[PDB]
Amino acid sequence: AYLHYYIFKNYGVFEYCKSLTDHSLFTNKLRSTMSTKTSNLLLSKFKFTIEDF
Amino acid sequence: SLESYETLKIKLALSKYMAMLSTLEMTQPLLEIFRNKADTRQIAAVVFSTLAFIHNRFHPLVTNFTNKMEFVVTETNDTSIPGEPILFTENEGVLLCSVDRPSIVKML
Amino acid sequence: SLESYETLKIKLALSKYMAMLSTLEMTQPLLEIFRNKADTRQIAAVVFSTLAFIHNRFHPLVTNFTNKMEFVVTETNDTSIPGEPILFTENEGVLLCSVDRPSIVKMLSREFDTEDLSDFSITEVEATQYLTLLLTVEHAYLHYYIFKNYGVFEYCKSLTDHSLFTNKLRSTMSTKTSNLLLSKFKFTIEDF
Amino acid sequence: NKVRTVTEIVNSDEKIQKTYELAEFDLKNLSSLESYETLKIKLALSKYMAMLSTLEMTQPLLEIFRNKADTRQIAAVVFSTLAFIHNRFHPLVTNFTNKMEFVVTETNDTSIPGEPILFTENEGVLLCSVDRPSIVKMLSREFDTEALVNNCNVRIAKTFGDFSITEVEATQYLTLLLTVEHAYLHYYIFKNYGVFEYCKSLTDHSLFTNKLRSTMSTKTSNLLLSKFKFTIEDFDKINSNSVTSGFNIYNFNK
Amino acid sequence: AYLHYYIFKNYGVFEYCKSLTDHSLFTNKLRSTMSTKTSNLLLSKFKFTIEDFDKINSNSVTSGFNIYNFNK
Amino acid sequence: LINMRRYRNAARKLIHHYSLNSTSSTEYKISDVVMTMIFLLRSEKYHSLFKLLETTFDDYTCRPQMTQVQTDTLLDAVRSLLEMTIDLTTVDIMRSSFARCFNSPIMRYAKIVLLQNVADKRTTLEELLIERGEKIQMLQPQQYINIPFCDDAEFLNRLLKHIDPYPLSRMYYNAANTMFYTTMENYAVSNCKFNIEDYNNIFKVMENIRKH
Amino acid sequence: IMRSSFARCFNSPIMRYAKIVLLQNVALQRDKRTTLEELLIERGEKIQMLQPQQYINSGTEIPFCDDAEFLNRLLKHIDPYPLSRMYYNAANTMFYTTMENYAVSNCKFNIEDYNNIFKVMENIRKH
Amino acid sequence: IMRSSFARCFNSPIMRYAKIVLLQNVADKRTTLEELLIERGEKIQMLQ
Repeated sequence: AYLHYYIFKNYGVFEYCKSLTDHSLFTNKLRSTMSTKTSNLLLSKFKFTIEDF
Repeated sequence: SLESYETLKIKLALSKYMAMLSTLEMTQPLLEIFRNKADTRQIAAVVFSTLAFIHNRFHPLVTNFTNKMEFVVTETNDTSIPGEPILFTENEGVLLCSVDRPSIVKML
Repeated sequence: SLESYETLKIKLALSKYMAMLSTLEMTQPLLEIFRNKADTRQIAAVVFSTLAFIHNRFHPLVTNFTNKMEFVVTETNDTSIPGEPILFTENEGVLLCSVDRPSIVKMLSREFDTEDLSDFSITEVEATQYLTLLLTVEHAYLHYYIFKNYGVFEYCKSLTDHSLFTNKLRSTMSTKTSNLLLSKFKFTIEDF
Repeated sequence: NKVRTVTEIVNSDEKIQKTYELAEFDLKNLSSLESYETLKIKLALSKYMAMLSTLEMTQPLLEIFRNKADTRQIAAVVFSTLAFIHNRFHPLVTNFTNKMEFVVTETNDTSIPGEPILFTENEGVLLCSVDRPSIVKMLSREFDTEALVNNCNVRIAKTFGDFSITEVEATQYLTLLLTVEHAYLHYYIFKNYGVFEYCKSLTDHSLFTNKLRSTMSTKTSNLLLSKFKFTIEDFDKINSNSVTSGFNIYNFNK
Repeated sequence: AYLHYYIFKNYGVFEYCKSLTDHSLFTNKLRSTMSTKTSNLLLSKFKFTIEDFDKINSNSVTSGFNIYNFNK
Repeated sequence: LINMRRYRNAARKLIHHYSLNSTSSTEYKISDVVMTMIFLLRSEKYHSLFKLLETTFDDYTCRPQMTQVQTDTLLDAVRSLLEMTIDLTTVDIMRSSFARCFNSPIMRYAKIVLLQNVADKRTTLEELLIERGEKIQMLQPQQYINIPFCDDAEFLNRLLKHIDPYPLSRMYYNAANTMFYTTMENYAVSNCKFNIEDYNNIFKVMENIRKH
Repeated sequence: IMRSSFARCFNSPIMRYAKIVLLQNVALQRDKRTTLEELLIERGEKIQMLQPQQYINSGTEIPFCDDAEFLNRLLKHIDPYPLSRMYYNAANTMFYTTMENYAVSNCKFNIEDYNNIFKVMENIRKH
Repeated sequence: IMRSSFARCFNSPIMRYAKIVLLQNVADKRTTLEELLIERGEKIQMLQ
């Protein structure tokens, strides 16, 4: 929820709304300059992938 | 010992979140609060302070936070966002929070 | 080791400005405040306290400052001064401040060239934004000090002719103006 | 032309240098000129008038729409306007949809209140509906042609120093162009997202922002209705009848 | 008339017709050269004011914020 | 004794606005209403219109019965007053507008309203969509279609020269207000609720479209 | 008095239908270039019409911080950060914003004045 | 001028302090300075 909120503050309610449907803004709009900042989040300590079988 | 250092990182962060939740003056454990639809104030406080804790972690120079929050505790399916149990935004500078209580109850 | 001493000077000044901004009880980082047009009080407080910090640096014997400030947060182009995002003056003894919010947002949102356990860390973008805001309010304070020291007319003429920064800044107060971080660098424009 | 900037710090002789290309600033300045945008809009309107002229459509639009008997001219005018708008959006296709049919409406009993040009599929071919009395009422309405909408100094300094197109005709051309632009936005959502989305958009225009900005906002030119910000006088007072103690978490349209 | 004419001759017809409707540009277009080279102007011998100027001007009052008060 | 010309001009302007036959937005005062009513009374061939608009004082007293010749004569009278098409629905718009103006109280600031109470079947947009869609599908198509975009520089230059003196903002204002008034009149005539949320959201869509 | 009351009444506006009001999308400047001085005069006149807001500080004392640990800690965190790059970035973003505002405002940019802005370097060094 | 001045003096109420006014309501075409500038400038350019 805070990732969506921060996308809102940093790039407008429209980027917030578009990120609500397209989560690739988590990897596009999260610039590497603030990588140290986002690494503080525990969400960045793991990966969860979905593979068809 | 780098993997031990990273595990220490993560577990210390989790313990600090635990201690913040302790200081927030809780009457019941998290799940218990979330099954208590009669007391929305406690659920709102927990969600708000978790947001504040995350905000401080992401912005270490920020030490305070807004003291007001408009919140709605979702109960029915026709007002719940799938995949987004909690949503934050603000309008006219007032923080806006939406909590899907049944979803979080099922999660926990 | 003199260059190390001067770098220590500049970086300690920047850190003190950082700590003042921390003590000022901020809810969001600078850029985040400046994109929040709904909350003008925080933007005004940040600009005012940066002005106060610069005032103390320029006048070390001054420890307090006025507690009131009339401010307008510029939103539209037709009420914005190019090259002067923040402007300070006073009328009937009341401090007057004008802030061009979109200009400062564009200043702090540019893409900058980038050639322990508590998790505290400061990114390069954040520090450079801090220095940029300090420099902008510092330019505003230079105009303000020209106002106080030589009249509203010298202030107005300096708004259009910046050579008063080198004429009206007498060498007697060179030690005083050297306290400003704006004096630690030179920026020139050459046609090519 | 390029402009170079040098920064020098007092700890060394090091100088860090950046080159700025003035063309970007010139482009911003040109886009900031009122005469430039006015010329762009007037050139679009002039191209529309020239396109009508080469199609013999020189008669005033009001006279074209007032002729009940001759339907071919109305169909050709609407089709040409749709094709012109389509080319404006996609400057690569000169011919519109190669086959489509037209039906002209002369009755209120089968008229849509607010969408004079509508599109439908008869399972075999595109069909376009034209509400002739609505367009006639639009074009025949008297226009405010003496009031001023808000430089005297340049006029003072100057003082001290062939097709007959009236203002009414030009306003009629712009009116029809904007109407067909609205119809074409509806038609674009139709063709690209299905009949269901088209009929959803007919009752809620707010889906335009999501179904246009994904492709049109970064590929095509600016829309004609975007030249000015339009608002309804005393909108809040009239809307006070429908007020919500709202909580907007998906405010996709500010 | 000569002040208007001086602005005319030295800064163009555009500035002259701008000055005709706003005399406040005199202070900027005279003090740059005249205030340090010529003598004193005849109308500067006395300070002229309009009787009860504030009351009559009360019709045009602004909740102002003057950051370029180039004419006190 | 009254000035027939001034009263006639005031009546012409006020009726032009109140019939939605013009986009000219001029602030109308109570004096214009007084002049239009007095002129309507005094002129012999506008007696039918004067009685029609005077019946609007009481909401319970509705339109007088007129035979077809009387309605035609009143239509010719309205056309002559406006020197302009005009038909019965224009008279209905005028009646509703004058009724709402008369029953309104004296007030310091102009009251902004929307067209209402003209033309049993209170419907919404979607039911009309379905019904008129079926009715249109009934109608046989007239023309079957199975494109020059000339950029003649001299011709576009002459066209721009002709269009150059026109104040583009005025043209946009006229076109937008014309579309708005036609849409509102179609909504009111069709007895369908006009949702100004949607119409304003159209402009909001344009505004959001531009800045991307 | 009755005549004055009727005069006030007859000038009262009546009901009018809504109209579509046009607002300027972007503050588009005119063809003729303007200097900094005329632009300053016009923008100051425009600012005069705005409504100022009052700011009241908690106290008169200048904000400050004498916490050593925090100060050396910020210094250590920004220690690996070159002053050359930081000052260059700040100066260049300031210059770019100034030039963008000048271009949008249709105002002539005086290069000499902008150069004179940052001559306090040599003023300090020489004196 | 005399008529306007006396009208404003008469319609003024009895008051303890002199009321300071400016000349008004003398001589249809309510104009401003710039339109007059343009018009009279053209008219003067007409004059030989």
